[PDB]
Amino acid sequence: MAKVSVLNVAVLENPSPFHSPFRFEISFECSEALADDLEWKIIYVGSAESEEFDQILDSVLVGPVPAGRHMFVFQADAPNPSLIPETDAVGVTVVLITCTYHGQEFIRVGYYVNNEYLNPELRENPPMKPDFSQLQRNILASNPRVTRFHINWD
Amino acid sequence: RHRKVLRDNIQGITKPAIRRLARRGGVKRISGLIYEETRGVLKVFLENVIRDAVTYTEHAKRKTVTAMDVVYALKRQGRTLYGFGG
Amino acid sequence: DGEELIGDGMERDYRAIPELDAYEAEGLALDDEDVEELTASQREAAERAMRQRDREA
Amino acid sequence: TELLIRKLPFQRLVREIAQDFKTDLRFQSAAIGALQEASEAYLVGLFEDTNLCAIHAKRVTIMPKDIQLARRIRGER
Repeated sequence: MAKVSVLNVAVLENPSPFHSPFRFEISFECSEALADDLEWKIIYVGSAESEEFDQILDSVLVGPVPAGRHMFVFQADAPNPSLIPETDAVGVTVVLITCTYHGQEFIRVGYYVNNEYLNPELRENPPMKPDFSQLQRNILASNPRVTRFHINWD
Repeated sequence: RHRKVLRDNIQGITKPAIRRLARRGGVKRISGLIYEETRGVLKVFLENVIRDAVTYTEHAKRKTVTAMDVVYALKRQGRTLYGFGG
Repeated sequence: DGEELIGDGMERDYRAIPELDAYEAEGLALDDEDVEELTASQREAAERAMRQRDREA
Repeated sequence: TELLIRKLPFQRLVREIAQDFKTDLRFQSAAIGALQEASEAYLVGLFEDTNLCAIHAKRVTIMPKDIQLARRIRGER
């Protein structure tokens, strides 16, 4: 069975401006020691239409991994607005934290993200070209989706 | 005048199934576009699982897909939870 | 601009239709033919075949 | 009533799809049942996400976009 399970993800500094970093406090249990690296990544879904609009904001390595319960802080810069299809910029999208071992993704933690104007005028009459300096990002942290995949450890 | 013999028409999943599924999931209202979308999604899911299942069946050198082959394929699909362990 | 799921009238979606609600025999293995399970040598072979396919794919 | 997808159309769909991968296949009835149970579970889960998704977009009407997001959140690609 799985050698690593996620205990918690704390979503910090949320809601926040669109342009502010994502900040996650990741806590996990390792039941059997891993000599090789866990690779963690944060992926922004730029568009529901296609995976081609995914942005990998950042990637971090953790290893070797002792048995026990552990925590680290994973921060990543906000996505590049220019690469987001304009119709999908405002409103709901998804951000993902994934973990990979020996090149196989064994866990995917997703959150819904609402990008909203707080300015009533903008809310009412949003510009054709979104103003990202006016968008607030609200990560829906009370509703994580944790998907596990069986992988071959060793 | 002129009586017609009927032909079996079961093809794919009709709309009420999709409404039933959506209601199970707490959905109160759907666009008409939901219908085709749901079919598409189901078709992909089934296409993947079945593929893997048949492969298991091919490795057993039998022409019959068993329950276990399916169980294994579903294990390959990934399991989604609504919160964190611990 | 959608369709209301509730649903005065929604009862129509829940009718029992035994003709449609039962599996038929066609395409099914009944009751005796090779059901023999995968073992290991065949199993892990399959999982490797599929993992490598999902590499190539 | 606990009806979701009707059994017979589901069986016919499975056989139609299986036709492409290998021919003259047979299924245990239990195999079709397991497939159906997982299919219904998967679709119902997608719909739950879809409802949440629409709830935070201030919509009462769920859209194909919602379903697509629910799939991405589970790692279909």
